Amino acid sequence: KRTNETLRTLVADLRELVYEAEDILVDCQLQYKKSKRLQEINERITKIKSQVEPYFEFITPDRWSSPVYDHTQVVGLEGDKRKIKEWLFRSNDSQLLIMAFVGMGGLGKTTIAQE
Amino acid sequence: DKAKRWFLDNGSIFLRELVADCNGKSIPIRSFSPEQILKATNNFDSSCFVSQDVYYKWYRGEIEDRSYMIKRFSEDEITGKRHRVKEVYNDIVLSARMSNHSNFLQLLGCCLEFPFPVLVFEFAEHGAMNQRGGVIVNLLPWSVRLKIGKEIANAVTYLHTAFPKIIIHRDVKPMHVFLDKNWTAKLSDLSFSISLPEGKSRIEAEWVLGTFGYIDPLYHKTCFVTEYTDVYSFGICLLVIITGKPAIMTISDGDLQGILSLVRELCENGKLDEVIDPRLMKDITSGQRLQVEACVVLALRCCKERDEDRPKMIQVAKELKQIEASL
Amino acid sequence: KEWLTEVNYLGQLSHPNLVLLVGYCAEGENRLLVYEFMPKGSLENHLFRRGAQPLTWAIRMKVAVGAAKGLTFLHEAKSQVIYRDFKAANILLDADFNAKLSDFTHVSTKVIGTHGYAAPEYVATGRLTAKSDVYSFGVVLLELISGRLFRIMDTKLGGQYPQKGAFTAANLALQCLNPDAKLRPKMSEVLVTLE
Amino acid sequence: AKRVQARDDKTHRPELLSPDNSWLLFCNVAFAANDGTCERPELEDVGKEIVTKCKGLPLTIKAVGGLLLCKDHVYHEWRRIAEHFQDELRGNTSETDNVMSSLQLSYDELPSHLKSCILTLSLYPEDCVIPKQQLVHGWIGEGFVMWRNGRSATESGEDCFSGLTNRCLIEVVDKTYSGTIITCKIHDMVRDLVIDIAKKDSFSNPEGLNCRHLGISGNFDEKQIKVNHKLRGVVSTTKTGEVNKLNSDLAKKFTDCKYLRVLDISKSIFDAPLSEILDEIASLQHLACLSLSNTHPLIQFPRSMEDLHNLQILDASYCQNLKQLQPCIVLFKKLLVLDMTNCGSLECFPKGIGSLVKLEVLLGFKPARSNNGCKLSEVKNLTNLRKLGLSLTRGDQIEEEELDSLINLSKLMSISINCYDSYGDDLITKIDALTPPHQLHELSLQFYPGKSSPSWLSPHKLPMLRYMSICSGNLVKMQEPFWGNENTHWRIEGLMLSSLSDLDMDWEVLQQSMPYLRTVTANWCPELESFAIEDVGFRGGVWMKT
Amino acid sequence: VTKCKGLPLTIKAVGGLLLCKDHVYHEWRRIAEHFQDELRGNTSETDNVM
Amino acid sequence: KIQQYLLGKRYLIVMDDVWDKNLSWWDKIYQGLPRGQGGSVIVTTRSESV
Ligand SMILES: Nc1ncnc2c1ncn2[C@H]1C[C@H](O)[C@@H](COP(=O)(O)OP(=O)(O)OP(=O)(O)O)O1
Repeated sequence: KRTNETLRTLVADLRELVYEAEDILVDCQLQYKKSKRLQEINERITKIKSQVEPYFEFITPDRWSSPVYDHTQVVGLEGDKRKIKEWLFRSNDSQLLIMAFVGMGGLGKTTIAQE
Repeated sequence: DKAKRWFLDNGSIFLRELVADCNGKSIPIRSFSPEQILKATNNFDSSCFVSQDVYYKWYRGEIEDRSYMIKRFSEDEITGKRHRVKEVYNDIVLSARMSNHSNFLQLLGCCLEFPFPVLVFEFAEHGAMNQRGGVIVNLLPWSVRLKIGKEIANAVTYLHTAFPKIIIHRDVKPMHVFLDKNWTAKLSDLSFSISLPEGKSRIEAEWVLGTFGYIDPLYHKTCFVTEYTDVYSFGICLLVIITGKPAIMTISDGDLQGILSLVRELCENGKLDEVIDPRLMKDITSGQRLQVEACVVLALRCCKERDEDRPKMIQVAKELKQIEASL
Repeated sequence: KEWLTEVNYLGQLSHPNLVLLVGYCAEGENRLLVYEFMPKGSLENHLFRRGAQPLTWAIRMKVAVGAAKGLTFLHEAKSQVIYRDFKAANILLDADFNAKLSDFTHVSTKVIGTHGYAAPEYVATGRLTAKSDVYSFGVVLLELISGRLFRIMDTKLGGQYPQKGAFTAANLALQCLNPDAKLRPKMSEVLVTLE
Repeated sequence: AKRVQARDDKTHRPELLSPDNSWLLFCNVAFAANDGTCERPELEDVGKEIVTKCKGLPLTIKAVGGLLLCKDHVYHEWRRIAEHFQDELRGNTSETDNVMSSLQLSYDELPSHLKSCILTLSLYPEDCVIPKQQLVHGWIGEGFVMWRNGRSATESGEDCFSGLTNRCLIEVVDKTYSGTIITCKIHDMVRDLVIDIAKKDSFSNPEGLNCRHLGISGNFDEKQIKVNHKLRGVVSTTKTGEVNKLNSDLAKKFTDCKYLRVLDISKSIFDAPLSEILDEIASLQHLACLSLSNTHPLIQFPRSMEDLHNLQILDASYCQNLKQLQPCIVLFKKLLVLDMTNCGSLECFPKGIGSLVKLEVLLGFKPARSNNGCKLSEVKNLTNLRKLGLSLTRGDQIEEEELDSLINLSKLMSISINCYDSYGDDLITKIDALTPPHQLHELSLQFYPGKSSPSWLSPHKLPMLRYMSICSGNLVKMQEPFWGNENTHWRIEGLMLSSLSDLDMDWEVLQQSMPYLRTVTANWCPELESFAIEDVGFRGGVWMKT
Repeated sequence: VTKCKGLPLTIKAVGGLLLCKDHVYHEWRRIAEHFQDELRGNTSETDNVM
Repeated sequence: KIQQYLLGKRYLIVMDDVWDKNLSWWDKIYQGLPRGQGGSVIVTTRSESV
């Protein structure tokens, strides 16, 4: 994580190189035309490495949550809140009651727990 | 030939609506040849025809080792309209989709080098039921006719209820009904059955159509479709089950016998004394007259002129079921 | 084939409450029947439009008497001509407020009677009659009464009384709208009992 | 949730917001100047249209209200945002609110094969409903799924699919009775995210030229969607009901690539038969999968298939005119899936079907007649398949001493028998000779012209059956070994009885024969009426016992 | 369990990877023939006997 | 903690030299401040965007 822009452009360029490299590589199984294709793609890879590298030689180089919220914007969750409260009132009926709030990102899970 | 053209458009037309109907998931349709249909229909000019209508003809036939029942069309009618050809495509696609339910007549394939398709179905030696009965060389007992009634009720409830879109086959007539060796009725010919959109059993239609007497006068004078616009016609069908008479009739009387009017005036005045099937007077009818008058009361009840007076077709099938379950 | 026949079918047209032989074409295609003009439109262009005209007194009753005269023209004088096409849009008007009628086995698509014009026996059988004609004329009379012994079926004049045409028209409609083929109207009594 | 093993009924899934509640939230965020009330009534249709573009996520609603709260309420830029919605939410006001970051942190924690699997889903329309099977054959097509330990193709890719659904990146449209998934869709913010990650490396351009693999939405007969030379895959993405009409010259362009591993043509109509359209598919070399399902002019697939030595998946289902399958498929010995379901006119196979051994799925087999096609005897060869579909038509389709052709199939999990076009009564006697393997997870008799049971359906003959469905047919009663309640019981957990008019069995007798049930879905069985379904007649219930 | 041969740690690892499973017979059979390969995958390196 | 220490007090708080980058922290703590008490925030800044 925490990557600069040169790394992003280099990654985006090496993916295109990977695709065309394993694209032409499959034609292994005259040798003249395939040998010059190998020459061109090897020399382009080496050239890109050589001219990217000094830019890396030049320079050298969270998410949290809490039970504090507002409870005025919280658009009605009284049914889910009710159901989860009647789940929590049955806590002693097991040995250790564990519950799960499963959903996609930004759907209400932390806020329904805070509620 | 030009027959390849008959391939390369018609099926393509065909394709873009069953993908519109079932999203392509359907029944194993068989593709036949021209010459087998010209052979099994005996070049379509014999007495192997079952029956007729405006746009199509029902024939018998025999391809190798299995006799079949072949439906074909009329060229001039469907080439003379340019806009009601979608009814033919609705007919083939819905007759594919309903083919898994038992009280419908299954579909066994399609050859389509012809005018537009030519269709094939499995064999049913009891022919199509006439305006009064069997068109065998001759006559059915009352239990058999009541079985026919309950299964036609089942098939129309399958049309109304089994899908998120209500398809109302408004032209229910005994002429569309075939019968097996075991006298199990099987509907067919869904060519005028329109498909409503979902959630809406009441949407104004496009034109009133179909079969004097069975027309449901409510829709004839309101011109919007509900499911009751089939149910009325169904009861008249049951009266053909009951009486053994044609629906539209005359006895040297001006071509005028509304048989619905006759049976209701023999209810309120004649007191149910002439609904006792002179085709089948020699039957036992000991306690069977009880279920007979229950059938006549029900057939009048679903033919009542207002919608709320009429039961839902599900309930019609259910009280039919309790009527035959009394014995 | 198609010419001397159609002239024989169309040559019998001499009646005042109808459309005469104004014109025709050379009709290599279907019917190019050319019959010129009707100035003020139909009943529905005055009854069922809120744009132009409120009610009057019984001049529409004279329109209905004149169209009932047209009925007695084509039913009595000519032995066999049946209209089959009763609509309020088929009833056309003049500046004189007079009716002139124009715009003329089992076949699937129904056209006749999208509303209550069609006879119940024509519903149940398809017999194509003068009984349907008098039932349709009765419900046209009902449309003239309606616009849609306490008979205030009007919504714009509560003074139906002084000519007593409302009671007579409603009772003749009670005679018209009976369901069988045995209590049926005849149109000359409808002529004399509405004047 | 399972790794903690919470419980099945202690999980909680919060739903997307109702439109009224979402409008309340958007007023409470954007119009915060007074009370969360809309202070001018001409911005209201614009706001409601933007809110319908949000589709129930609270987070996108609060982000849109955040970028509109820095705005002077002029109608024009509100309209602007109402047409350029996802572009501003991927600018994120130079990355402040950042919907895309919170979703992308659920993207980027994937195994890299699941990354390549989830990226191919950026190639679909707005809210189309995607079939699972086509995604799985696509993933096996490019080799996004690898395998060694026996779990070769279908279970491995299905494990990939279930891994994507477990990450809450994919929403399941509808199951079956047996719990298995057929259709799939994704949320639209996730769709934009995966497009933008494809808008990186040349996976999908989707405009212009540089594209590793392309998808065709509806009716490119008049657009000329452009195909360059790279094109590792071409799929056809149709929004559940319309047919992608294709020109003949574009199909001529489809044989002009060299590196095309995936090619499926699904909702299509061509201007010519597909034989001479695809005469030069020998020029395609490294091709893995062909799904030629539901295409009209395909009478006969082209002859030049012998220059296809890889060919891992061959699908041609639901094409009602596929007459003569070619013997050249017996050559290459390296397929995994052969799928002919409901292919009506079909003369029932080339001979050496039991030659090639690596295949796992064989649907719509049609065993041959007497001196014809191929019989069931060599199916005993195939010791790796696990899904098998039969479709029987008459008596000499099968033979008596081939009754041992299904005992030894060790890895087999499912049998579907399709006795639709059934004629001979002897077939009813000849089917009873067949026995499934004693391990069998799920079977489906869907037409079956018999009257009694098939006289092997007993807990004795197959102990480990869990799922079972009987569709339409002429069945009357179940025989005595079908109950078999001396010490044996079924442990069938789910049951389906679709359209059986004459079926007679009893409810508490089923429960004393089938102790471990969850659901029973019957919907057209007017004989029964003894069940706990709301009607066993004209509609269907499920009977979830608890 | 006889393939585990008495180590508690391999037993708990195999029970850990079977506890994420729906008790269908077929993959239990699968694990009963491909034992060490799954325990060197370690569900992408979670239980990690190795 | 800050919900407790500021509860029931008339609090003044001066956020000095606030910039227009990564400002989301504001409405992570804006719900941490009690309301209806007379509390006042003074933000001094170089932007009328913020
Ligand atoms: N019912 C609601 N009313 C108002 N705001 C809501 C509601 N549900 C969620 N929100 C807001 C709170 C946050 O600003 C935003 C994100 O929701 P939040 O609960 O934090 O995410 P989440 O828990 O669903 O997923 P994750 O924690 O993975 O991001 O949505």
